[PDB]
Amino acid sequence: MLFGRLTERAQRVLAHAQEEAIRLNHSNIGTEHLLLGLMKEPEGIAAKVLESFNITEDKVIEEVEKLIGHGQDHVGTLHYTPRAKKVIELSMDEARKLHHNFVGTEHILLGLIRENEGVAARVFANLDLNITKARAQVVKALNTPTLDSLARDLTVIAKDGTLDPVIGRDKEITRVIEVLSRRTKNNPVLIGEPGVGKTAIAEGLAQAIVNNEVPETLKDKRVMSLDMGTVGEFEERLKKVMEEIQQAGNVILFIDLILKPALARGELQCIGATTLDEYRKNIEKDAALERRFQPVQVDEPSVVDTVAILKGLRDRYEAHHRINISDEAIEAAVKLSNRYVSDRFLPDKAIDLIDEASSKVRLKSHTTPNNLKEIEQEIEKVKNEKDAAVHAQEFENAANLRDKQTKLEKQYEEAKNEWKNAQNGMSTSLSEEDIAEVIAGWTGIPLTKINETESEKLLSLEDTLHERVIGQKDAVNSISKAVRRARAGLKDPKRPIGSFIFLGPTGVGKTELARALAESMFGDDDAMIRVDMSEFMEKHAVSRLVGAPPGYVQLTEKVRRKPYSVILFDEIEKAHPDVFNILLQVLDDGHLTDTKGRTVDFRNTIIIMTSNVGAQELQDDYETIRKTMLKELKNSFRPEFLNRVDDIIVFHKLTKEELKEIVTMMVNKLTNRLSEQNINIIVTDKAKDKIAEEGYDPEYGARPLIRAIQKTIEDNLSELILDGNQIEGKKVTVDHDGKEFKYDIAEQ
Amino acid sequence: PNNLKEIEQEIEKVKNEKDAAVHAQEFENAANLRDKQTKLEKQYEEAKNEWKNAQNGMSTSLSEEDIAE
Amino acid sequence: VVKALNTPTLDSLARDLTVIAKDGTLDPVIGRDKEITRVIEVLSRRTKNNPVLIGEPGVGKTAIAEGLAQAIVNNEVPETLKDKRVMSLDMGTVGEFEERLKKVMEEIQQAGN
Amino acid sequence: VIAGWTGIPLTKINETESEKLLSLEDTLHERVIGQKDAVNSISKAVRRARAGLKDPKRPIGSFIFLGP
Ligand SMILES: Nc1ncnc2c1ncn2[C@@H]1O[C@H](COP(=O)(O)OP(=O)(O)OP(=O)(O)O)[C@@H](O)[C@H]1O
Ligand SMILES: Nc1ncnc2c1ncn2[C@@H]1O[C@H](COP(=O)(O)OP(=O)(O)OP(=O)(O)O)[C@@H](O)[C@H]1O
Ligand SMILES: Nc1ncnc2c1ncn2[C@@H]1O[C@H](COP(=O)(O)OP(=O)(O)O)[C@@H](O)[C@H]1O
Ligand SMILES: Nc1ncnc2c1ncn2[C@@H]1O[C@H](COP(=O)(O)OP(=O)(O)O)[C@@H](O)[C@H]1O
Repeated sequence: MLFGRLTERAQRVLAHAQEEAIRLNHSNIGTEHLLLGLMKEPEGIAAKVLESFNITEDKVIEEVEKLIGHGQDHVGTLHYTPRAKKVIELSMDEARKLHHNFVGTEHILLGLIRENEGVAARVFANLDLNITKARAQVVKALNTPTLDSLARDLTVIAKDGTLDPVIGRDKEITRVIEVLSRRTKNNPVLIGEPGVGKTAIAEGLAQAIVNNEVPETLKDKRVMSLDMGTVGEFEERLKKVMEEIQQAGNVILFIDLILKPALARGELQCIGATTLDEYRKNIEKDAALERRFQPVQVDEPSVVDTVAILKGLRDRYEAHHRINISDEAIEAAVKLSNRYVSDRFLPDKAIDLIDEASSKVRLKSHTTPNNLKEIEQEIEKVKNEKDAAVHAQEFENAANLRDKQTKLEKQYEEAKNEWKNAQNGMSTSLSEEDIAEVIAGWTGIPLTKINETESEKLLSLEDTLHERVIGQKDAVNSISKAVRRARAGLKDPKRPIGSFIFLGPTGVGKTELARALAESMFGDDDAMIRVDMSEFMEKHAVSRLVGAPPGYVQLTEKVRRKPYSVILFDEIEKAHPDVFNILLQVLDDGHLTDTKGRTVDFRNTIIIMTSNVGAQELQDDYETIRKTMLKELKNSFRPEFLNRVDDIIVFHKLTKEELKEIVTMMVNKLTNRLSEQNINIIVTDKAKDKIAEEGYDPEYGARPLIRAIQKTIEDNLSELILDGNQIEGKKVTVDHDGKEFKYDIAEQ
Repeated sequence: PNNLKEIEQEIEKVKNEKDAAVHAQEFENAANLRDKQTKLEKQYEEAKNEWKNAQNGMSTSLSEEDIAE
Repeated sequence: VVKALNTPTLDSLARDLTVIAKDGTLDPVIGRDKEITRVIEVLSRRTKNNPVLIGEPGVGKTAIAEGLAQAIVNNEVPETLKDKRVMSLDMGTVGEFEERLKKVMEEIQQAGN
Repeated sequence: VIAGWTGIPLTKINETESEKLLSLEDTLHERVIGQKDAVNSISKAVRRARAGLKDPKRPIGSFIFLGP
């Protein structure tokens, strides 16, 4: 209700303020332009207020010109400063306070004086005029009682317009008014999980009533909602509400779960709000309500709709915080909130993030630049000295103290004015850097990962994986090339990011490769959901990872809280055949449905299945090996299951030269953990060869290497550490002389 | 059909301007506003009557395209 | 040396913290350098501007508000949070009790600080 | 003062926590006689977590006892 409340006189003032920026060569419309535009319209009520206060027009211009400056500007893009919209926001509040229904020129002056931060506020402040003095100047110069008492009305709240408008839910309003206009099943039921928005749906329907948007069929109908917090003694009160509604003919009920006769005859047009879990348990089982309800699919809005909602609601937050918000930050905040936070859905997680970012930047910017603190301390100490001198009957020093205090106060006022002029001159825009800092503190993701543009991360994936998984270039290149095709858009959007089958000897590094891929993609090492197929052997176990059937009492619950995770399966060849039917659905459709009816998404998860089959054949070119291993893979698996796999990964055996690099990587990783003590650890080539043959076993792979390192290097290092900081800040060298392990202690 | 919305907005803004002028102790400008509001109400009534007469004159029949949609 | 030298209703059941902090009789709140900033950050938001201290009893929750009032005397709070008295409601005081909060909440809104 | 709240003898509180872990093998053998490998393995495994070689988030250690 912006243009609907402004009168003809206010539009002239706004036009004058807009045209003043062109003459003043200002690219932004500040609070000073509104004051100048108001003095050029001596026809409204505000003219008489300033006339009685001995305030002319020429004095205001010369007073406001000194505070402001002059500079270059651009052509067009004449927007409003964040401080300027606060006056417009306060004018409506002032109009509502005085029991008025219009926004004229008499409210612009009142709103300009309540800012206390812009250029216009100081002009009134310097003329011994405050809010209290100007408040009285304009004032002196100027039915169904049971239902309305046992429930909460909605049209009354929407009539005043004190809440944010419902923007972006236009699709559901049309469906609701379409269902309400039907003859049979004219009682829509809002179906959706708690967290996507269901109570606010009726608020949007009620808002359109005031705007005269509903047709004549839905014209002049009050919206009433019956809360569940007010409920044998309560049954005597509901018998009269239904009778009152029937006699009125215009009351619309809104419930969230006796009333079977009321709904069978079409007497009450109630709107349900029950979730899908209870809809199939308290409504579908009853035939009386099955023929009178129409479910409506209500879910969270898409990413594009959230950007529009935030753009529509941008003006509201730019006034309470007085921080300019650019378009680049709005589109980034929604993406960041949808990427990391996955517990409250949309769009409630996109407004609080930008609100916190704006509050943080306003708090950081609105501080003292080490200028007023010293002056305030000097004023305080001078006042204390004067107070001490007064009680000491020392009037000789008090004369000098009073003059010093007056000079300090004058300097403090000048410094505050010159400090606030600079702050008013500049603009505090919001960028993605501020939002990244706020979002980093909620999950713990390092700032170096959030600021990534998701452009160089995929290109350097081959180098990142080799840091933790050395060797096996064929396995790394295949997955790096297969994961980027789905992200670019070459693959079907509904299918998951990728599906792979790990084959080869046990203990070769499949789990380490999965952990490295998860850390390099999602930025977290613990963002992996490990599902062990060893426990899924009987038919009764298939109801565990998909959901417990009703009447009796995993994967779906875990994947919902972490939509960005790598699913890892162990021993996929040992599982119940019914599990493959569930698994194929994930790869084909992309989403599952549990017993509660809630649908989980799998478009942001990498499915990795590890099988031990074919290990006995390798131990007895990469393309030839893949072709030979493919024939034996379908012998015990479904012929059509392997067609849905993006690629087959075959690992190779670990040679003698590859084992030295594993020990080197382990030593380097151990060194990083001792960064707090500044310990340098270096291992010679002889020691790496000596320790490699101790745990050399093709059956276990690199597993025996950890035990040898922990029993050889760590055991001797721990004793030296616990000798009273013997090697604190020094260099430790490990060299094998041939018989035992020689540890030489040096300096750093 | 994008006919009565503008007339309703004009009537609303004229009523709001008259209400603002009443509290401003400016009765000279309110005389024209009252006549303008009366003329706008008469025009709105005529436009609504002629719009609903045309709707009553015609009939809407369902086709196979609507069922398919 | 001696010879040679307001909202009263709202404050009836609540104790003002800044009055106690002005004299400096209690120990200064030193150590909560990250909680006062978080509280003043949450209080400066358009939505969800009512922070709630969550923690087990024994880590310190009532004393957190003392530090917020302490910064008022030291001129550390910004202009938005300048000259605002903080009152703590006593839970041990409580139909009969419903008539007292209505008068307190009306005065709190009118005071604005 | 702190000894009077838990009953811990003063000889136990006043320790540098540097020689107690080093002499853990001798201390355990006083009350447990035999099976030197089990005592040595746990004595070497428990001192690595306190030194800092083990991740701070994980606990001090985990052991599985097997045998009669
Ligand atoms: N390419 C590699 N380079 C260095 N170390 C590796 C490599 N592959 C595996 N490792 C090491 O293997 C060790 C064992 O890892 P983990 O216990 O996850 O088993 P795995 O070898 O992946 O086998 P499995 O698939 O049978 O569980 C890890 O500590 C890791 O350091
Ligand atoms: N190596 C040992 N040195 C000294 N005493 C020992 C040793 N092993 C066992 N004991 C003593 O044996 C006694 C009998 O209990 P024991 O330790 O044999 O069984 P346990 O380990 O407690 O049995 P369970 O496995 O059934 O719980 C104990 O009081 C213990 O002092
Ligand atoms: N059209 C909309 N635009 C922006 N935010 C909305 C819209 N509709 C609902 N919301 C948000 O949803 C929240 C209320 O959700 P609620 O109705 O409680 O969900 P549920 O009914 O599932 O508990 C409000 O805080 C509001 O910000
Ligand atoms: N910043 C601080 N520095 C030192 N001590 C503090 C600080 N904040 C609180 N305390 C201690 O906490 C105690 C009060 O705890 P209290 O708030 O009553 O805990 P709870 O609210 O859980 O009962 C005081 O005795 C005080 O010594």
